[PDB]
Amino acid sequence: EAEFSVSYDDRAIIINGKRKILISGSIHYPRSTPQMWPDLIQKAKDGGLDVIETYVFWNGHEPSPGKYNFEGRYDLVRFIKMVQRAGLYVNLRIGPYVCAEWNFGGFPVWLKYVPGMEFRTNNQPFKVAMQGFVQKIVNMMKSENLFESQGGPIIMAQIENEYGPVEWEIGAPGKAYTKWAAQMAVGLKTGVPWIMCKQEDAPDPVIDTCNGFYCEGFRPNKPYKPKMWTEVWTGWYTKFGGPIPQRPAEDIAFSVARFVQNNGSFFNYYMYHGGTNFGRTSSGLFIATSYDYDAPLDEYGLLNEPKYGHLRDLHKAIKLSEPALVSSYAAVTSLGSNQEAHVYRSKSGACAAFLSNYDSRYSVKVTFQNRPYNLPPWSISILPDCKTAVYNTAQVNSQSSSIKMTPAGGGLSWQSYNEETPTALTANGLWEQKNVTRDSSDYLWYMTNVNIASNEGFLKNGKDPYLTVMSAGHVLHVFVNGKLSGTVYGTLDNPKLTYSGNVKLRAGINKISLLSVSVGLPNVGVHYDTWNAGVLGPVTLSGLNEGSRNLAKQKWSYKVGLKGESLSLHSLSGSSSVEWVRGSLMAQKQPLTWYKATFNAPGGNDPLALDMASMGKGQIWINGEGVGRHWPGYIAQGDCSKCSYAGTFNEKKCQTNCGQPSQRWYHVPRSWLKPSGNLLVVFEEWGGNPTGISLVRRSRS
Ligand SMILES: *[C@@H]1O[C@H](CO)[C@@H](O[C@@H]2O[C@H](CO)[C@@H](O)[C@H](O)[C@H]2NC(C)=O)[C@H](O)[C@H]1NC(C)=O
Ligand SMILES: *[C@@H]1O[C@H](CO)[C@@H](O)[C@H](O)[C@H]1NC(C)=O
Ligand SMILES: NC(=[NH2+])NCCC[C@H](N)C(=O)O
Ligand SMILES: [Cl-]
Ligand SMILES: [Cl-]
Ligand SMILES: [Cl-]
Ligand SMILES: [Cl-]
Repeated sequence: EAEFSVSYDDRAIIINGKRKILISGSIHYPRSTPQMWPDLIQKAKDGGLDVIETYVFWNGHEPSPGKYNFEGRYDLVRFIKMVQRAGLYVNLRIGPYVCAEWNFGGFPVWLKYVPGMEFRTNNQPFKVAMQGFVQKIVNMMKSENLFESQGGPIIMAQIENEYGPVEWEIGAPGKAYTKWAAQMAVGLKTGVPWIMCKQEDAPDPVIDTCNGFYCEGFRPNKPYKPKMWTEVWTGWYTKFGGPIPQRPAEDIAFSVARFVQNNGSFFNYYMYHGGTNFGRTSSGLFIATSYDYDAPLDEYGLLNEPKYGHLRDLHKAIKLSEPALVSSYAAVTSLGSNQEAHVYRSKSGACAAFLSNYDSRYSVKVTFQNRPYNLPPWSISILPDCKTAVYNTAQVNSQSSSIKMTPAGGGLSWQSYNEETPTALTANGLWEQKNVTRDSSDYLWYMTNVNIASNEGFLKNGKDPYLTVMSAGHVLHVFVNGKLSGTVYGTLDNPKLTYSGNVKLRAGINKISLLSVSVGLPNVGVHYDTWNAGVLGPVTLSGLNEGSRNLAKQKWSYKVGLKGESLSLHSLSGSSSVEWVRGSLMAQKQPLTWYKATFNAPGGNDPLALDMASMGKGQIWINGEGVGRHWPGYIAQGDCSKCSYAGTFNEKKCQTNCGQPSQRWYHVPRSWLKPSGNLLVVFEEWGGNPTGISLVRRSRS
């Protein structure tokens, strides 16, 4: 007989023979640093979590076919072992489609270009690659007994991610792929359950699970499977150009209690720590570098009060109730028009009760077992012994905290290095951007010649012809004869672009150079991997004798990435290899400019950020390591109004920061610094003043 095991029944996941009501939170290992992990995990433990949930990030682990990375913050095994050291379990969401507001949904970009490839359907090249990667991860975990069946922390794993809605659209090949994925995963023999989220048709023995702001009405697809909520959304993601979304602690607590009172036995906060999209292969399409998510642990790892403590107290109440929860089922008694008691009374006498008020506007005082309980609107009281309420989801006993970002160390000494604008790797017509760059850089130059006859009407009348450039996105800079004519940029929902303007041209050869920029790759949507980036046109020049010229129907030239990228200006060795501009000649408010400075690490233990308010858009490195994209120049658009915790939440309900830079502060991990001589390199795409950049220390108070 196995010493350790995981099974399940209609009531719960069963660990080493005992039913458990499992409290879980998401922490994505590459969204923080190995130095942070033990602290984050400890905070989760102290916050009442039994489980840490994480995706596996394929694109990070396999940057080219058969070449793997498990180093640094991609050391998945190290992360899993740290969770185990804290006495927590793991839900390993392998995918390898993970969505996750993460570049290309987790797929390596090279995968797209394998002959005969089609993503997320019953496609042979896809299935071979997917099976190979999932098998590799499973075998890595098994090699060190990391599944609970072997004494390790992993108690379940997920195959795919929210595939149900994809099948709905693509039909039978989707049904066939689902069946294949489930049987393939189960056949890897992990010794523990497999799950699929948002997958009503998940075949036995896979447990299908629920995601959302609320999941109280969800039931799995067989009565002998437990009821599990894989993503309790704790807020929403921040997009560049969007506001900062919040979700009230009282509403999260209500949603969790609503699920647990209805036989729910596993729930996981997405995110518990959200963290940061470091570098340039992390963020999904238009996703901000901050992945804060209004999580119980903020981007920097600090306690987000009062949410952290309010959920901590909810968890204590659930723990007090657990012996009753696992030895009975929820029995409903009506209390009033929109009020109920869900009671868990065991054969032995243990009793826990949940008293609910679903009215979003009014308080109701109910009588339960001869005692009065007042229930604020949209709240649930928990009585772990059916006698005394120890917690109510709308009564927050934790003190709130606000953010302070305090400058530290003052201003730095800057040097600059200019990018050049290249001019007319060629083609007759326009190529899609991912195809050309393979996502090796955000930047692709599209270049062409425009010949102008001496007899053009506009030349003799002193007017300018009219240029229209249409692009699939995501940012476009239009240069005409070496001069920037305009910049256009999209939104997450609409990344496509149109530049249109009068442009000055002369007799003979004119140069048009387009700098096309991606800002993370799409990560969700049926066939999202087929969506274009870059300039596919139409591209037209009107106001000519001929009428309008189709500029797509001529020779185009291509240049992948920036000169500074080729030179590795982000690194100490690369930046030191060239001479930079110093002194009063420092480039100011100039597009396509690299900046560098050296700084000493601030003392103490407060988390750190760069204040980038004086800058525009680009990328940041510290000691050669990518801090992430900056885009303070993208002002937050949306509706920001007072919200109440009460009533059905949606991601736009409690938005803040409207009309302000969508992200101003950029997280710098402490462990990336040395005491002295830290190299800071900023590529500035749009234009800024580097003198305004400072380090800040973050505190909560
Ligand atoms: C918790 O689960 C129990 C047991 O499945 C549910 O009670 C059963 O409900 C089904 C209908 O779905 C009935 O056919 C059974 O007769 C019920 N059994 C018992 C012992 O009452 C119960 O509905 C669930 N609780 C809630 C509130 O969802
Ligand atoms: C992709 O680039 C190749 C050259 O490698 C070219 O043959 C093809 O037409 C391009 N397709 C698109 C859609 O850009
Ligand atoms: N307010 C609600 N309970 N809405 C229904 C939630 C649906 C749930 N998230 C699901 O996907 O099945
Ligand atoms: Cl996760
Ligand atoms: Cl790292
Ligand atoms: Cl097994
Ligand atoms: Cl760190």
